[PDB]
Amino acid sequence: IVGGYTCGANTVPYQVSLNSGYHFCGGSLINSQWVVSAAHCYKSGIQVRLGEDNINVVEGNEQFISASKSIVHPSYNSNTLNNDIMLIKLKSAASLNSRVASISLPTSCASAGTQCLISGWGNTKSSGTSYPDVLKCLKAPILSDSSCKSAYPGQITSNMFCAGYLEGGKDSCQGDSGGPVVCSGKLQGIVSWGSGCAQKNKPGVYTKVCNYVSWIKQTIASN
Repeated sequence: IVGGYTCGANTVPYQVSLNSGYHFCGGSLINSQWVVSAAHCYKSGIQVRLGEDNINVVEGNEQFISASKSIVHPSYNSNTLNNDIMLIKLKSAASLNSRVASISLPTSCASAGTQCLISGWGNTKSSGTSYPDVLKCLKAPILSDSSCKSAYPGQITSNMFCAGYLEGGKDSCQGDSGGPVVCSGKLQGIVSWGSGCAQKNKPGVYTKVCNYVSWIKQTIASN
């Protein structure tokens, strides 16, 4: 997260870290057994880390649970990042508490201008590299689809939306991928892609979760 703020320990209790010997992506707990992330975060041997603040220090509220299965969206296209969504099942159910909590799925899209919370452990610099140990947060508004498509001509599908600031300086970044965009108490987005980070007229692009709720519910119920 570039241009954000320190969230505060466990203030985003649905935020998970995906770990394969190191943090590599975020995700969101949607029920005690299931995490949603980005398809481009797929790999084998994922351990889900819940209740994290400092990802480098055991602080006492963590749950580390291996994934039993990963399901990439059937239509995921790694060339265009269309349908950049995947589900991860926990080998054992997470223990829900004040610091480990699920985030509700949306019933409809969110309007342009709605304020959202984006979070993750990704790079905090727009030109250099500096990775934080504690969770970072950003309030960012949903941008109009027209401004999103104007910024990325030929590359935005109906399964993507933009959020952030056209003036630059505030954006998600590498290492935030797969993490949440939450608006009005619902998981509206997944950190997906963008042109650099926090650059002018190149806002963050996010998977449009509301388009996938039917697939999420059917897939979880069958797996």
